[PDB]
Amino acid sequence: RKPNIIFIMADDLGWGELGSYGNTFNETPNLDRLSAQGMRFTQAYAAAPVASPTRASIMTGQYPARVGITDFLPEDEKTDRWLDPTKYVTLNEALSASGYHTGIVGKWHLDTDFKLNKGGPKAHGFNEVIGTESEYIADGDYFFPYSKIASFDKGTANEYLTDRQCAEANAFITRNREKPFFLYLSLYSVHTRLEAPVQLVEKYKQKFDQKYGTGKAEQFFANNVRHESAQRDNPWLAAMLESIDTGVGGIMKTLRETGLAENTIIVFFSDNGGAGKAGNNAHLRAGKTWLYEGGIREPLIVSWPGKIKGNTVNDNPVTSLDFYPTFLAAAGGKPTGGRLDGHNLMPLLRGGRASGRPLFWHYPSETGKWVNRMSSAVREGNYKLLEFYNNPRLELYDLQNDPSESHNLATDRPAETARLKKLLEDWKKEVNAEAPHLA
Amino acid sequence: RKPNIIFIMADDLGWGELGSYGNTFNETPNLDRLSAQGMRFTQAYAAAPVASPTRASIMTGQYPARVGITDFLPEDEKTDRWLDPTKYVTLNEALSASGYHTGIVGKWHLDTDFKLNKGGPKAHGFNEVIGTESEYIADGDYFFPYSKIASFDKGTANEYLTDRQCAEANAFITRNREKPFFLYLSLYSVHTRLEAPVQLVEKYKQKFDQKYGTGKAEQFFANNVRHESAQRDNPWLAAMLESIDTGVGGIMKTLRETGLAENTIIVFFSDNGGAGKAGNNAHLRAGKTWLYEGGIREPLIVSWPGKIKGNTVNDNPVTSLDFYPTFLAAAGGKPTGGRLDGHNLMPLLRGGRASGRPLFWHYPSETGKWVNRMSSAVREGNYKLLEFYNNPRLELYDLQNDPSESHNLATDRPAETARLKKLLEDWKKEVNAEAPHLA
Ligand SMILES: [Ca+2]
Ligand SMILES: [Ca+2]
Ligand SMILES: [Cl-]
Ligand SMILES: [Cl-]
Ligand SMILES: [Cl-]
Ligand code: NA
Ligand code: NA
Ligand code: NA
Ligand code: NA
Repeated sequence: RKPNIIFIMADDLGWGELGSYGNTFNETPNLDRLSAQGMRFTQAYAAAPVASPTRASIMTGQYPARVGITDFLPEDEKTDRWLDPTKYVTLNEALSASGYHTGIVGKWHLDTDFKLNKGGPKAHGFNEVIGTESEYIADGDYFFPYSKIASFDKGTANEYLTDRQCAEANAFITRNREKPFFLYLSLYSVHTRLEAPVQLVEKYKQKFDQKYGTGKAEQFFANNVRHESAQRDNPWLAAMLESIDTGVGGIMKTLRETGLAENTIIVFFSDNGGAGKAGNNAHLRAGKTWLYEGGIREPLIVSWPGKIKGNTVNDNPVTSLDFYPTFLAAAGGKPTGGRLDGHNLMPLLRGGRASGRPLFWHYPSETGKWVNRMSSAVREGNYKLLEFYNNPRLELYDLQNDPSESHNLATDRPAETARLKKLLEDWKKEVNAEAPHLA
Repeated sequence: RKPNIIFIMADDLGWGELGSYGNTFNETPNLDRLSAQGMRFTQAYAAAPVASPTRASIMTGQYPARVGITDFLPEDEKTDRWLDPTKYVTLNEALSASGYHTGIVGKWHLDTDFKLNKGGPKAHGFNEVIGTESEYIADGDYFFPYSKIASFDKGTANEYLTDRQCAEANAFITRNREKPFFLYLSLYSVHTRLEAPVQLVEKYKQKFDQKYGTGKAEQFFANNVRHESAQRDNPWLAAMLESIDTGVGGIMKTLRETGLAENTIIVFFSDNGGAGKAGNNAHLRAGKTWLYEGGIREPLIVSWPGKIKGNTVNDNPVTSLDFYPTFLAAAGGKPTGGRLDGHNLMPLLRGGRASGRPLFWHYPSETGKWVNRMSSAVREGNYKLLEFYNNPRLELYDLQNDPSESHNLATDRPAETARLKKLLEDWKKEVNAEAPHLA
């Protein structure tokens, strides 16, 4: 009776990348099909602009600002921060207490001490830990043998990581068919350095050329070892995204062949905005590491056949904080002691209206030290206030009339500015928001 | 009558590298000759364990902790810090006010905003700015065309940077022979990535093999793209250091051919300890980025024929703070308004005794974020207290009996511990020492 929950999170996948989100270059048929079988959110948010902090929001269901991880965890030597299993009842653990078998396939990025790994996925209670990082991922390795994933000791010659990751998801499904299960499918894709199988790269090179003219693929991308430019379409990103799409298809197949598709919930998400000179954030401002819409707005598709109406579009603000209470309602559990900063979305998923509760972000960039990106932000309705700390200033946008955040309203609407500043300052005190790292 | 001052600073050159400092592998004949013509210091210190902070101590003559630059300046986007010409009467400017023509050849690392460059060597008053960095140096480029030095628009095919730098020093000497001059010769060597001319590399490869056996050079160093290992002798470092040595020779020649060697002061120094898996810090603990002796103890040779007794060894603690008041005494000037944290060494250079005033370091690693290296330190006489902040603790060493800092005395000598802690805490308040960057 308790539904299976499959949470599929891409890495650094931008708002503008999916077919269902307006992209005519990339091919995401299976994710488009998931979109036509589910609810697509146009204003879904990561609770942070970067990997580790967003991933902490999901597993804790607490504001990154409260947890004290607001930026990516660097190598062991550069941080005293990690997610402590003795400090939080994590999402996997709450679903265990609801009778679920729990599993993670892939990226943790919530402990970078690989000597002890006291904050690793296993230490956090996961019943199955499949292909998690065994050292600092950095630029990664998408081809077997997988240099950041020791526990993938066996694999096929030149095996592509996304393909392995999704094969492990299918297997995990097959093996645990008899009982409720939570599968956290944490893709290493589409993280730089960009790498995909040869045939897929070729396909999107040929598709690039057919569009920008013969030889243009070679032109903008041997010269390109990192496969990056200011040109919107990226054949490497496309080819990596296709590999993800096929993987989502294979998971969708496995659910039918095993007869679980009826009572299995599928979520597709991304941990932060697309990376500059790589990802497509459509008309949204900036991207990864910024609190501008491009760094925090994410594709979100929730499928639950019968319970969620297919091919629906939802325009209400939601965030990565919401998954924890939503999965706990879906699994028939209550928040046992641990406080939660998100909201159950089941009502919204079933057709209900939104409460318009304010949403908060804090980026003091403790790890990147990006002084110009150091900021805090509040969204209430269509109004978004960002507070910047280097070059101190307040910026106000109406995301309805100005989704690209191109027209600052702060001086033209001072009453709304003052009102969102109050909510933001009160929040910063509530969560004991870390001061930004400046002179 | 006013002496010429030539300040030759190597980058990341360790205490254990020079012939005069015990090295039997590297060849430094000209620096050994400078050692036999001057005073060699065995306990000379950089005021900081890393580039930018030590270089600020020299140009300001103020504690890095006071200036607010205690760690290297990263790329523009990662910092709001720079050395502000409106905040400090810099060393070059104080010598200008004493009737000197001032010149810098090479590395600044006191502003990383290359868009405006409001804190660049020219903005700081240097009459001649020769081959300074035009973008973030990072791993550098020692072969013309010099990718980090735009203002070296002309040069010979495959020209080696250290050779160019020293040719510019000779020229600068020749051109400004008629008047007093200050030449700040800031070498990019021996900074990683390690690179030297082919013949010099070969020489030290052959010398490596002759010592560790045939083929061992190839063995420990194509496999080695960064030319680094745990083996003490490094043929790349040797070959780079030889290039520096020859350059010092060429400067020594030029002074005689132009008849200035009599009233020209030569200093050879290094900005911080040797880099791990690259530099030799002899028996000293750790290296670059640590306040252990290996990160802060530097070769120092001061030559001034007649005024300074040749082939002398001085065991009294000195630091990079001392150059500013020492050059100002040598040039007949007084500290005009600007406060100074160092001491005139002319008395010590002329045979006089040392006052044993305490010496201070503060490394909160604002840029590296090295949590285990985050510390503050005081030296008085032979006693050195380090205070560590990650894993909070006090460490006490007797540098006379324990120069390798292998035997912590803190619990065995609590009265001395308490006394140095007092001096260190009082100092931290005086300079408003930045809190380290932790959870
Ligand atoms: Ca990410
Ligand atoms: Ca240095
Ligand atoms: Cl360390
Ligand atoms: Cl800080
Ligand atoms: Cl920036
Ligand atoms: Na826990
Ligand atoms: Na590989
Ligand atoms: Na100045
Ligand atoms: Na070059």
